[PDB]
Amino acid sequence: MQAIKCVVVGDGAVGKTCLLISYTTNAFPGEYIPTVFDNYSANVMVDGKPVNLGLWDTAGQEDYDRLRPLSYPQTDVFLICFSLVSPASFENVRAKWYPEVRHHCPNTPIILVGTKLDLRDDKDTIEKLKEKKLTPITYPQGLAMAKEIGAVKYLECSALTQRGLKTVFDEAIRAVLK
Amino acid sequence: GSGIPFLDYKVYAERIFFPGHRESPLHRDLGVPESRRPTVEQGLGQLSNLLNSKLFLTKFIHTLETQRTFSARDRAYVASLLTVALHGKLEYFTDILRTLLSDLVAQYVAKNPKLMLRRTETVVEKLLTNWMSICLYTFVRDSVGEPLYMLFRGIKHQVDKGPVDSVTGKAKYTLNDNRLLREDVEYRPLTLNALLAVAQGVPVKVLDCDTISQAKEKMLDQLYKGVPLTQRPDPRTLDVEWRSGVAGHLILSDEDVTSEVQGLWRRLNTLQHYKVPDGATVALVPCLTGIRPWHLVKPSDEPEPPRPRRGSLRGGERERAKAIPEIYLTRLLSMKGTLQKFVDDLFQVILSTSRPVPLAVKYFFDLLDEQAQQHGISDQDTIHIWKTNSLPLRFWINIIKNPQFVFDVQTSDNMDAVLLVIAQTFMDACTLADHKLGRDSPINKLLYARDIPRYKRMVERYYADIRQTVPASDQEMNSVLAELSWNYSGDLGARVALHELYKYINKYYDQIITALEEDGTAQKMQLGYRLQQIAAAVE
Ligand SMILES: Nc1nc2c(ncn2[C@@H]2O[C@H](COP(=O)(O)OP(=O)(O)NP(=O)(O)O)[C@@H](O)[C@H]2O)c(=O)[nH]1
Ligand SMILES: [Mg+2]
Repeated sequence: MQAIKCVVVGDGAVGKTCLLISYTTNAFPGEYIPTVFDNYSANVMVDGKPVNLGLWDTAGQEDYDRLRPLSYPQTDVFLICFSLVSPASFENVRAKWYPEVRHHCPNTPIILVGTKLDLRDDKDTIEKLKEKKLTPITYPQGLAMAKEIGAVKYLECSALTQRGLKTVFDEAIRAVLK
Repeated sequence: GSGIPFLDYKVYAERIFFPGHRESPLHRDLGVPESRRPTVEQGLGQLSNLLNSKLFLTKFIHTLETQRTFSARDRAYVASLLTVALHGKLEYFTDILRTLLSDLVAQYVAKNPKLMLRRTETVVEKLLTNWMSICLYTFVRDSVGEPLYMLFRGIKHQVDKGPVDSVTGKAKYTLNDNRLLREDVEYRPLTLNALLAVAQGVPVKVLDCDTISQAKEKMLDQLYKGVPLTQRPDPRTLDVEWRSGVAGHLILSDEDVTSEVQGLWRRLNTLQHYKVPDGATVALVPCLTGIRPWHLVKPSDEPEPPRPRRGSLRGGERERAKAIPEIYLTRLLSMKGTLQKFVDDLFQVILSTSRPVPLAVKYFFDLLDEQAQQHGISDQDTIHIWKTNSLPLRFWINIIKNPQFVFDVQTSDNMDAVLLVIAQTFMDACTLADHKLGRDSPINKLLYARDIPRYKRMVERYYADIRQTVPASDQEMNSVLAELSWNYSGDLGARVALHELYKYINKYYDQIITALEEDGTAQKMQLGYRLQQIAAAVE
């Protein structure tokens, strides 16, 4: 047995809590309640080895900035989350999340996760952004950010559909091993 | 409110007998090899029998007290060593006390008798403190413990209702003007759901301005309600764990990475710092392992002392002692009002006359009346001082000042500050000096100005009503003293007390030997040769 500490960071309402509930209990929560410092646990097999993956959910609100670095010590892998539909959450990776993670943990690996993949191709979501004069974050746009922040791997996933979600946590353990 | 943490007689006695030791010096190994073990113990055994000789013991104390090297510290220590050695012979202990008191009265009659028993700089003075403590233990347990604990919990409850600075010690609610938090800081009360992971939730009333350590202290008082300090765990061994949702896992501390640091200052982490809300589940889990700190108000370090003027007298009053502003005095007078019920109850129980008065109090006050009578002292004020400097200012005042002598509790700097004001009021109640009041007058006199006259009348009627009742005979007292000796099982350090007493005999041997040889009765009793046999047996 080899326990791995994992901290999921990102902007408000990006889909961090949803991503963790959809992976652990295999069901989507739906109801939106802003989390403060929730914790989740799941035992997953990666490369024929038993891993007791420790999940740490953080608050996306700038009001809870003070308590956030308490989850950071002794962490094995980080997950910077941004919404693929919201370009403000993508810009917040460079301006808020990446320098905050490196300030407390400069030798801990980071993986850039593009939350809400199902809403990227949806007709109703694009119309809402077209009126606000905003364009959704494509794969080469998100990959360029992951290279800029020095992330080991870039993955896109959706909590509602479960597409790519199983790969996100699988590649997370792989980063710790090497 | 069930559970009063009364100290067991052993701990009570040890704390009172050896106040400046932390741990009883009698609880140690002799430091003598096993070869000399039978010969030394036999010598110490013979010393115990020699201490039973009234002529020896009286001459032994008198010789020691005439020496320059035998300090006040020695005088108080030797008196406590004799107390432990003669704890089983309290009838005889009191006979030795009586003899030494008569010697003291005789000395003070020819000087100023109003100055007798004012301090604890003689053997007889410390012996009286120990004597009062032995007799009054049950009285404190049976009647005085209930109001005294009510005052302690009372202050603790009221001080907790407002902010307290972890660094400076300044509190919103206090009786001392010097400990008052002059700046009104922004604070909000919070009711935390406390858990003990060492389980069911217990509600704890705290404030957002409290430090993690301050929160932890308030948590432990409810999670260990009717539990004494000795049974309670060390606060440093426990961590404060805040938990939200399904699983929390967050550890809060006074100093960590989240700490607010600006320049040469570092603010201590509060509950408001982490943004802990009302109703939040906080658990106590075990610990698994330049820049100046501040909490509420930044400490004002002033280079205030200037070089004084040539002719200027300075004075510790009138100019330096500025009249307390009404804004701060109202805050102190409001605090006095909250603790009034507890203060009044305590002083009523201590000075109760309708309730049975302990025989020890009656007997000793009858002895002081008799000592004044034999020496022709008619001045009632002189007799008043004598009684005051036996029992209120010898025993009671120290118990008020420090509850750790009686209870198994922890005492904060502000708790000690509040109790001091109360103790000073109790002192003014027994004192005969009339104070006019004004400006530079002490804090206790200003706060208890409306109550002191009534308290003075309580002490006045206490001595008077005790006098009016049938005198207490020695036959009447030594009966209670005999059962007091039998009641206590032992293990107070008598063997080690005899060894520590020999060290003083070894120090002043030649001086003691002359006193035992100059006296005719001592020569016939062969007390000198007896002391030589013990000296030869030990070394
Ligand atoms: N269609 C779709 N909706 C999602 C997805 N992820 C999250 N949502 C929705 O977007 C909202 C945010 O969910 P949430 O997990 O709480 O985001 P969060 O970042 O953890 N909030 P916080 O920053 O306060 O911790 C919810 O209303 C949720 O139903 C997704 O992958 N697909
Ligand atoms: Mg959340």
